[PDB]
Amino acid sequence: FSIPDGFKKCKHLKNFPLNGDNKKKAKQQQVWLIKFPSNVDISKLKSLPVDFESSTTMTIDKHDYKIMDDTDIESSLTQDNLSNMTLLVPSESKESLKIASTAKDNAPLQFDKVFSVSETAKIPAIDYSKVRVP
Amino acid sequence: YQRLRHMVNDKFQVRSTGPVNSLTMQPVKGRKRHGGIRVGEMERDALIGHGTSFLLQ
Amino acid sequence: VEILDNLSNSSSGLDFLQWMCQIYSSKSRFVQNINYRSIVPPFQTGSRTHTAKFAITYLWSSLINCQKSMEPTENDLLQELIDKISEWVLTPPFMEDAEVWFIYASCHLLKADTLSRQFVNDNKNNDLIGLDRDIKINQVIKHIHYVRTFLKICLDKGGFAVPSRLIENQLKSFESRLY
Amino acid sequence: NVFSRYAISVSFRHLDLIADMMTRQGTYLAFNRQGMETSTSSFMKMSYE
Amino acid sequence: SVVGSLIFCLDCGDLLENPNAVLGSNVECSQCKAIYPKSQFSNLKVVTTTADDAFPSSLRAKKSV
Amino acid sequence: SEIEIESVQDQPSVAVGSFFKGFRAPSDTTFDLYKKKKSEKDEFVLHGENERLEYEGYTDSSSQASNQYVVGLFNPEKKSIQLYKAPVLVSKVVSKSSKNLRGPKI
Amino acid sequence: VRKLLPESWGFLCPVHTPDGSPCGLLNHFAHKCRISTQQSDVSRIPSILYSLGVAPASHTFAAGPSLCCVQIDGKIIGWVSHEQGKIIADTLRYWKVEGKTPGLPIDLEIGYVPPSTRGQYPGLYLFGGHSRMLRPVRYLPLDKEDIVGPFEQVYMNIAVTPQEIQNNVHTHVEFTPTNILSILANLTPFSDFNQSPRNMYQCQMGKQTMGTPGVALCHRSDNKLYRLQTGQTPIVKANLYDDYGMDNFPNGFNAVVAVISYTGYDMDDAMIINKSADERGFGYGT
Amino acid sequence: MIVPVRCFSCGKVVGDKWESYLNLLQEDELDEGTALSRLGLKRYCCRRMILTHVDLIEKFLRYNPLEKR
Amino acid sequence: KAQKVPIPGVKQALEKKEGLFRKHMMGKRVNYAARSVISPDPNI
Amino acid sequence: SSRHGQKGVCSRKWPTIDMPFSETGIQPDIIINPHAFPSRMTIGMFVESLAGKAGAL
Amino acid sequence: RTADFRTLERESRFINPPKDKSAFPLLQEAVQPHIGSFNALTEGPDGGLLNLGVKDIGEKVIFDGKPLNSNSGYLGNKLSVSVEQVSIAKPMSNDGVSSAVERKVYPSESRQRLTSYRGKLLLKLKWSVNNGEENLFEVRDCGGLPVMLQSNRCHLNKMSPYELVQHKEESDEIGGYFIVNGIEKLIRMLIVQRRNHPMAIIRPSFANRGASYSHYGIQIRSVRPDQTSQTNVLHYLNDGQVTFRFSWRKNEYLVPVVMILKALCHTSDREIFDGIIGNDVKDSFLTDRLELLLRGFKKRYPHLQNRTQVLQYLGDKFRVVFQASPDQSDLEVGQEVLDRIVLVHLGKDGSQDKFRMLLFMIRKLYSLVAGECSPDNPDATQHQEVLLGGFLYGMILKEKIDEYLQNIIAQVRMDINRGMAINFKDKRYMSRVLMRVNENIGS
Amino acid sequence: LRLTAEGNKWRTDILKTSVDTGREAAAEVTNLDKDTPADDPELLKRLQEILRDNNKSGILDAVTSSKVNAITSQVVSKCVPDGTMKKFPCNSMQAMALSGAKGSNVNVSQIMCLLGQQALEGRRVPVMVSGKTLPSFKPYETDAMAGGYVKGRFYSGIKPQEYYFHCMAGREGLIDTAVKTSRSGYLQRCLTKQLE
RNA sequence: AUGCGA
Ligand SMILES: [Zn+2]
Ligand SMILES: [Zn+2]
Repeated sequence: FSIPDGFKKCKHLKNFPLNGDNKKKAKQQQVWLIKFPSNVDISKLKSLPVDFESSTTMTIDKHDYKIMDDTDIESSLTQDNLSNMTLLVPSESKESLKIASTAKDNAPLQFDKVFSVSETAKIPAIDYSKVRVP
Repeated sequence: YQRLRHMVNDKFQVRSTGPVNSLTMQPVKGRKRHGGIRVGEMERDALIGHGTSFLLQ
Repeated sequence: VEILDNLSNSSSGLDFLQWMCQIYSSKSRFVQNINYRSIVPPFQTGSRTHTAKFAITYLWSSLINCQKSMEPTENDLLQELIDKISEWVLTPPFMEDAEVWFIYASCHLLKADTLSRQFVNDNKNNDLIGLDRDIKINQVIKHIHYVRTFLKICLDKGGFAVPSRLIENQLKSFESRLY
Repeated sequence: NVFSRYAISVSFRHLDLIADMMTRQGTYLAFNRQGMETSTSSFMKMSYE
Repeated sequence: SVVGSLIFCLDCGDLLENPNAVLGSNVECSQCKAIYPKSQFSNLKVVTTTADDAFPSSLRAKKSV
Repeated sequence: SEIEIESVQDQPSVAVGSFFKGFRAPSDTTFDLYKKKKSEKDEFVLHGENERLEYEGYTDSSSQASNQYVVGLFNPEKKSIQLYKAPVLVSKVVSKSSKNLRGPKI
Repeated sequence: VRKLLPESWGFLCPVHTPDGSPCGLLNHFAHKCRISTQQSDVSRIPSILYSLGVAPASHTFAAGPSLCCVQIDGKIIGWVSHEQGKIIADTLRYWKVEGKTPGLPIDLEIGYVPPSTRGQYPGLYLFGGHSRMLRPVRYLPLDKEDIVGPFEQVYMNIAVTPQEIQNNVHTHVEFTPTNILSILANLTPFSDFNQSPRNMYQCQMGKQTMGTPGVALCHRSDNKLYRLQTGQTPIVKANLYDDYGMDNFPNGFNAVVAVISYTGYDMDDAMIINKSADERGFGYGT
Repeated sequence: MIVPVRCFSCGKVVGDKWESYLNLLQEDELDEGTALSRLGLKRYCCRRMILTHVDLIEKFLRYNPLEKR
Repeated sequence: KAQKVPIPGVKQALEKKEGLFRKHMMGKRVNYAARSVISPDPNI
Repeated sequence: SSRHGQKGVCSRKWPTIDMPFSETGIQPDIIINPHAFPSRMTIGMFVESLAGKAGAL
Repeated sequence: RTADFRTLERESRFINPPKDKSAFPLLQEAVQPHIGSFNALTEGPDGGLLNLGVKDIGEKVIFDGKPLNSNSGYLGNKLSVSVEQVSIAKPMSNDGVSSAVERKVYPSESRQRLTSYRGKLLLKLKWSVNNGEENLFEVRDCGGLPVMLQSNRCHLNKMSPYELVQHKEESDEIGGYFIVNGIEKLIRMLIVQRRNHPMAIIRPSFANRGASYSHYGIQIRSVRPDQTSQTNVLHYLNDGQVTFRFSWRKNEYLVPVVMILKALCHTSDREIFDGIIGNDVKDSFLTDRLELLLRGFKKRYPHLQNRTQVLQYLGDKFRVVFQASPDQSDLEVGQEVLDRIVLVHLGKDGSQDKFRMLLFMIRKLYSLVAGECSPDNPDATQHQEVLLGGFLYGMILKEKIDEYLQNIIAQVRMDINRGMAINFKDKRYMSRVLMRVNENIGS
Repeated sequence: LRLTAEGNKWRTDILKTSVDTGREAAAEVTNLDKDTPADDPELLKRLQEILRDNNKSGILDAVTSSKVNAITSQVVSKCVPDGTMKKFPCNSMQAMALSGAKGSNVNVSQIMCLLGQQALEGRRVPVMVSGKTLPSFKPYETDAMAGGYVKGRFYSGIKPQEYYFHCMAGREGLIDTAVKTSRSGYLQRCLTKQLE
């Protein structure tokens, strides 16, 4: 196969310390998903107000932002594994991705926290005293 | 005030004699054909209403 | 036509050229068949394939008649030539390709330069424009984008006439002036 | 009742006759073509529907 | 996978033939080759309800005030 | 209360993939990664095979240009995230049975 | 079908309607309604929505009335919360009234449908395509023109004049309430002073009036023309009478009218003309 | 079509007062009311005649087919 | 009863909606008749 | 008809001497029966009368 | 001083009409919805609406009946045909035929002569032989197309008022109408369902379709870039079955929606379930109706294991009616059908997007059936758009060019069934057949 | 056509009471406490439930109608020849209505007092699915006017929100008037053939 | 039949 007369094989991957500080239900590690407009430079961040849990408003290059945190879609207090947002873990630059897990239980894990950066906008209120002239 | 184009005043028509349809021998229709106004079904009914059967005939 | 170019007095081969165009459109598609033995010459005839060459010379002489003493409402000529070539729009002329499309673009490319001059020297005319943003830059970028469409369709449709490399370099070094 | 709803006066002679014609056969003989069938004038049948 | 009273092929996602109707003590996918509950045994149940609309009545109107 | 960012990793390593609700695949299933270096970026396509089926996944190009995904692993005790850019690929799985066809006509 | 609906406010004229069979069938556009003849800038909207937090339809991979569907021209691009649905609708309208987002044509129609108990099915339906009926309204937060279409109008609070603006409610106001009338309905002076059906018969008469059809009549060959020679400009007129130049084609004349029963030949619908005036050319026509 | 000779309502000859009337609106930069007062149109029938007039004949006149153009 | 807009036969001529009976028999055009817009007049 | 959809035929061409004359020395151009307004409620036409009168004066 | 007379302004404008721009810009802007629409058939994106239409009608293929004596079976050469470009020219008249300098024709002449105001309609015909072994272009003149006044194709579109008067016109001529045989006609605008958007409708005709039909259904009126539309209906059968309605050759056809779903993209049933119910996995009403749908489809077609087989079934069942035969396989006929019927508003290669929209329509339909959402109103202006006359014009043109090529194909078929005298490569034959069909589309 | 200064005092002052009337009726049909705030969330949910039911909506129209029509009757009974600027043996409009030359006391009240409640097919103004009867009205506005009750009168004009409704009544009137004769011709003929 | 006066 090795299709798309526009693709190259992979040659460079990176180890994932999945278990160097993991312990089964003992290390409170997390994996997060965040959506970033291309307009932001992720490498130019320093910390993340995800700790606001909900009030994760954020200001990036004097631009005001909101960091959407959602339980839905994958932390629902309703079903076991409500996601197909599959994690594909590598190993080496010469090996293909792997299905995420926490032991050899053939079960896909979920992201502890899912965040989404949404650019806020002023949409300033109407100054009634100016508009409502009699 | 504006004068409406429908001067139906000018649209008056009278026929005391004129052409006839070949399949009926009855007055043709239309002002321009000097046709004759129609006695419709209801006007017939009304003439019977009055009892004026010699007027209806 | 030359006698009227050499005749510094009365007439612009143009008139005579535009009189010919109407006197030899012959928008009829034909050729071959009978013994063309008094009208052979691809120097009279055409319209329905066979490009006439006095009609191509009429457009070429007309763009050169537009250039002289422009950028050195009685104007119109570079528009008159945009609408006289448009009355065409494929049939026999564009229906046929080249010079037709090409000099159309060339008349169009000249109309883009004049508008960069009339909004060029030392940022447009001079110190800036403030003059309501740049409605004039947008009118010119629309054109520059269009003319690149006419030069491209003239290439695509088999047109060997155009040395694309030079015209693209000129147009980019010119778009620059517009910055 | 139908006319009274619109506060229209209609002499009972009219309605009462009409009803008598609807019962001419001892039934609820409507006025459409179906009821017309049993009347005896053939041209009247021809000239309705 | 089982949802409600549907159970999908785990490998292919096909709504595999219902375990209750198989002619074997096994279930296999028509898209995949997986063998029934074998690993685990479904007990398909659904708590179906009325739409709370089909049954208009004066008493339902007495439930609204 | 805001979480600090410890480290960011910018080059391809981990990926994320949408699948049917129930996807689990063999204990060993392998995921072929590909790379495209177009203009200034790179488009990724995933491909895998199993004993019956074969799964191939690719990026929603119109959303890639308008959104970019980042994943990190945070420690509460170290307050540190290893940030990872991962392409999300909607991958579909075809089987060997999905490779049969009829005649060219009736 | 003939029932006049409130959706038509600003789109069809409530008084320009024929009388007869067509009543309700032959609607008439308002004098300020516009029709899209092109489509534009659909290409950048996915990018901006994604920036605003729309989850791409491949990744949400979930659907329901419990969630807002973002669609552009009927191309479903993503899903969001209904709360984020409305925030997007409003911030999008802000970027429309602004001039900074060229991927955002002023004439974009932004269909927000909020969640409603047994209401219209929620979603954010944007539209940019052709044949949309579009009308201007004044967007108050930027005090600038905004184009609204009939779909989005249902859920938009448009004050009819600035003094009736309710706090925290009307987001726009009509430029002029005459924008809801068709042309002929605007030409009628004090049209808000007559019983409605008389205004609609007014449209039928003024539309049936012998007037000046043109001035190129020596170069037409109509099967019939009616040309009033003595044409005048009403003393009482709408200013739209000038703005449409109907004075080029005067259709009537200013007459001295006595509202008087006096002669006994003017009953019900019959009126009398002055003899000397008629002899002097009053309403004279060819 | 062209300024009527007389006021329909009254009978007063008015056709003479058009051109001077237009002059009075041009030359003196007067207002229509005062111009009509100086022309003697002291009745509103005469008033409306000239005030409301629509001299469409000038617009007709450009269509004269008997001269090259 | 045959097998676009085939010339009508005698059944269509005689009925079709109203028919020859209704359109040329139960009512006809008549001679010695006129039609005009009516105008009031109190002195007659 | 006026601009108010109050249409009527001209019943007669009244001699000017027979018209009513105002103390301004005029006799009307058109006379419209008042009895039309109570059903139609064309009060806009009344307002147009008073506005056209002001506007001529 | 509130509505004062513009009196001097008028007399100045009457005596000396504008030489640069008419006043009353609303007056021209009022018919803008007509004129602009007609301009969209000749100018705009790609080439204008009419050229997009001719790019979408594609080709009409015909095989000289395979002969060559595999020669026969594998077609006796392919004869690709098509229409590349469509040009419209401003009205011209040359007298005494060829050799009569042409003159630009102005409307006043069409009126005085009491005749139509026609523009020569030309279209670049592509005669493709053996799929490309030999390409033939010919622009054929298709008679006079009636042109809209002040359109991008009438001489008066760009005339200043002064010039317009110099051309014997009303200094303000709005145009937008057609002079046909001297009588001025315009195309009446029509209110049609708003395009491209699913409108939830309850209609008793849906019950009139037959047994197991409910009232509920979804109607989306997809219109192509070229503005031709194709309405698609979903019906909820009382039995839980969902049927897809469409119209072809003005005939109706019903297909199970699960077929068009498995046909659009390769997918699992669990992918359709996730597309429909999503996180809503708890609606026994919806879970169970969906079980009826999927289990029933698996019941009917147990052998349709993959999308390809499905496409083959659609091609197999519609090849008799899409007239693609003597060339296409059931897979090709199937795919072209999908592209030609299902959510055409999303366009070719929108097959995943058409997939998402189709799942959204089934889900909305179940929301209508359950009653969790109100029904929409076909007659509310909310749910309506306006077919502009000019677009109707463009549609009828697109269909007529389809007929013109269909007539070529018919002519070749008749010739091959009575003579087969000549091969598709001869140019003489091109002229011979081409001169034997009626090409007067202008009339 | 004019009223006295007194006649305008009574007319405006009585029309001052309908402002409560609109919601008061909405809370009666909703079956919620008196003076219930115009913005109670329960009020809005009950009223959306009401919009979704055609019969419940009919009751809401009928009660609101009876009450505002009580306001009409009040206004006319007060202002009538009791407030006209000139009376009978001189007021021609009254003369024509009261003599029955032309008009009715209804017309005279529509010119001199108020138009009152527009109605369609037997009930109040149609409502859009957003809960708004016109763009300018917030959803479920409890104002009588937003339902179509016109307080303006022909002598002083009607606001555009009211002109858009009076256009409704005028149209639906023209529809019934223009269609009834086609269904009454066959009523004549079907028995006219028989009893002739 | 399409539009329209009554
Ligand atoms: Zn399987
Ligand atoms: Zn006078």
